[PDB]
Amino acid sequence: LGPQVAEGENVFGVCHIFASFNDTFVHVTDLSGKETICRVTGGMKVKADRDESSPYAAMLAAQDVAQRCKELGITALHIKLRATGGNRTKTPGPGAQSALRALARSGMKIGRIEDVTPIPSDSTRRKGGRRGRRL
Amino acid sequence: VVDPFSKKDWYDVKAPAMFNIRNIGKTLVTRTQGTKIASDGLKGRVFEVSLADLQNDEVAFRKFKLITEDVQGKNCLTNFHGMDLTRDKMCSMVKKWQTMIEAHVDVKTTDGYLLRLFCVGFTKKRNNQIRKTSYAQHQQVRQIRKKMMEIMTREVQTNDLKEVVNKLIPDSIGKDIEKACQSIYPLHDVFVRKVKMLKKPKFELGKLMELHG
Amino acid sequence: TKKRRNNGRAKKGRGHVQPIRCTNCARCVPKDKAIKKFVIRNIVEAAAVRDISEASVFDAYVLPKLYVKLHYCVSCAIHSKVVRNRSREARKDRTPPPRFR
Amino acid sequence: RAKWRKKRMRRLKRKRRKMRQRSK
Amino acid sequence: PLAKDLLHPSPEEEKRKHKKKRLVQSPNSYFMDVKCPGCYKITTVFSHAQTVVLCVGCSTVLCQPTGGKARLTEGCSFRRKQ
Amino acid sequence: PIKLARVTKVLGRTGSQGQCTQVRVEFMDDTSRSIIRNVKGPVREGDVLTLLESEREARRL
RNA sequence: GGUACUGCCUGAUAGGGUGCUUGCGAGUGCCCCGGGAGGUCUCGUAGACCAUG
RNA sequence: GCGCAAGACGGACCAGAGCGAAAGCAUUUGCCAAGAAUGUUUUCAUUAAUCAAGAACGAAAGUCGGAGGUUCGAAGACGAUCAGAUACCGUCGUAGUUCCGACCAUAAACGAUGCCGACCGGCGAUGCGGCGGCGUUAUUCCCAUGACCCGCCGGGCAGCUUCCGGGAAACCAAAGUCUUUGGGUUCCGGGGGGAGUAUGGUUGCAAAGCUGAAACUUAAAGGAAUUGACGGAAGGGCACCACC
Ligand SMILES: [Zn+2]
Repeated sequence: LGPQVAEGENVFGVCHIFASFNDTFVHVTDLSGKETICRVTGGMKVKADRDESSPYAAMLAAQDVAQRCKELGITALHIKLRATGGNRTKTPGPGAQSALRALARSGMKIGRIEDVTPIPSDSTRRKGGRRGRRL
Repeated sequence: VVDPFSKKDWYDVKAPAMFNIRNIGKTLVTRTQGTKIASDGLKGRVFEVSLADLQNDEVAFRKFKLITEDVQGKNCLTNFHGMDLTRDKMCSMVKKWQTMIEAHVDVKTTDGYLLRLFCVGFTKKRNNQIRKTSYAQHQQVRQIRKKMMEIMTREVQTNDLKEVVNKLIPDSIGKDIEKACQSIYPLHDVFVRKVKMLKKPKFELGKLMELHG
Repeated sequence: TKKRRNNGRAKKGRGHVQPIRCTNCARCVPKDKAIKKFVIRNIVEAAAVRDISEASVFDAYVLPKLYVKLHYCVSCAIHSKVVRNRSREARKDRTPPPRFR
Repeated sequence: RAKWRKKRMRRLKRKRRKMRQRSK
Repeated sequence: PLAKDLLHPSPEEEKRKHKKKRLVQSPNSYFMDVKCPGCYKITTVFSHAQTVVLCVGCSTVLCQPTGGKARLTEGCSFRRKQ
Repeated sequence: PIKLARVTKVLGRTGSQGQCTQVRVEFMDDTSRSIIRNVKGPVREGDVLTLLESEREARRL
């Protein structure tokens, strides 16, 4: 059910981990990135709006997607980590580190770790207001 | 309902003759239903590959954008597209007490390929230096800038894509620029941080065949 | 009563500085005043280091580090306790805290 | 507060500028 | 401090003080005599020389002007006068 | 796997109510591995602790 | 003639980059050959950061 | 993931650094004219300091015309919180934010410190030009020149330090050289309110700007610092009438 490769060589997928403070995506694709293998989101696994982001959501999501892909013949994963970017947080959400750890537990091989958060040269104005968002 | 993953097929992306290691990997493409040719949908991909993976001895932070063009029947022919530095390296260089210097050139190679070449350099702290900061006056900076421009322009303009990428792999160009500008100011880390592609020549099979082997 | 000689901001001999957007807040603050904290850490944190180190296809693969420049408006800092108030004389000392052991 | 009673004063003054017009 | 001869400064210090702040205003520049090696001719040149000065017959360029001092071309000897 | 643990030092007492004791763990397998660990109830130096999950690490309550 | 050393890269046993030894800090060693034996190198060690009254 | 388009904005580098009369001013490259400091055994020979009248520039918002509309976004519309929120939070979103052309002349336009000049303790730093000086480097020797390195000089932005002296004190090398009271000059305050309101005059398309009272009212209003008490501030600390 997948590529034909010997025991020594590992098939590389590429993993996009998207961690906001809202919810996390663990999304695995081809090397090209033009074909998605599998996509599991932090809020699909657990039901609540509060739990969408939390490290547990990423745990579940990652275990599941890494399972489904361990099915289809991808042992190794190149990882491109993401924070929401743009005008907003460059800091990665809480779910990412826990998700990566999680699908590392699942028996998957890890490729090169890259950090891509879209980073402006210079941005359009931020979503708040002069005095900021107060609360 | 119906498994989309049984209509998929596996192909092999292999790099050009430029580097050492050939097979970069596998690519997954849905089979031809006759309404859509799978050879065509597979024709436009960019592949982000670390230099350490293509050639065994080199640094990890150099990434190459490689484009598929022709498919050989489970063999994908890839031609050079772009080059860039890993974000991490880029940030690792930039610091708060040094002047940064940047420039870029748009050069047509001898085979017609059109490239935007970017260059990044830094004022280096001298070895016995007591003064906290290393800063280049604006005129010095303009000078260095001009010389970078000159150098890489001269390097690419004379040669075709082949030799160009061959110079890009170890990055001869960087050490070149460092060396030459030592009179103006002791530049520190100097790279081609990015390579872009503007205009490719009209596609020809033979050229690519030569490039692969 | 004038509180700081420097008025909280680094501005001297120039009329106006470019305003910037708070990391946490979005509250507009001039770059001179803005509390800046630079962050160099590892992408994956403490335990998952030893964890992932074993799952690699590469040998002696060093973990990438995340670099983030942070700006905090005066309020947010005192909230996050990145900065806390100190005594009248002790204020005068601009020497940074001893994180170097 | 100052800013607001300055404002209120301008409201009142505009209103007085209306109630007394040069036609009166 | 509290005792100084403003009348008899040490010559060194006076070399140190700015040209106008000296006990007497003393120009810091001198007329120098330049000689190009390949020719016999002697030429009087102001220490800090604007423009550009020439040896007439040889078309020799003696010195380039700079911010502080004119800088003579290489190998050309010079002597401060008096 | 179940493992054994040796107590190298007593550091401090973690807790809201100050319940747990933060204790430093050597491995009884003669390995030089050193992991910080939380233990409930009284602990003095030299005791041996039974670890059901032996790769886990200590966090601050 | 006497007498030292010597990781890799560049461009000299100089200059400029950059390393491994135990996580860190010390030590120690790392040009070539032949032969010889002796081996879990030694000493220290926080390295801890996810309303109304 | 690949391309395309539009308009905004120039991150990190960026600093108690620079430049400008002040507003203000950071992508590359060229063109156009300015400008301080420095260097000078150049030239003119008092041409100079400050300024009623009068003139030039003047953030943001605002107003008229035009173009343009990505982001953000007053008004408005919902959704929440709430006893009540026409508010803080959130989704949508007009004017505006952007460019060109005409108005407006106001900011906590702040160093809350007019300008020119003279004198008065140190000390390290920095920016710019100059001068001098072993030694490193741009590979091996000669001069240039650049990068560090050690000083000196003149402007600058600042800093630290001090029984210089001030000062109501906070603090200030100017806010010092003040009853031992006089270097030159402009603006300007006279308890608090009433009020920067009324009126007239004047400028503007409009919003407003500049000039600007009185009747009356009132024993304080205020500035520094000092002990308290409090804080929904940050720290420590204890107690089985706190918990584990
Ligand atoms: Zn804030």
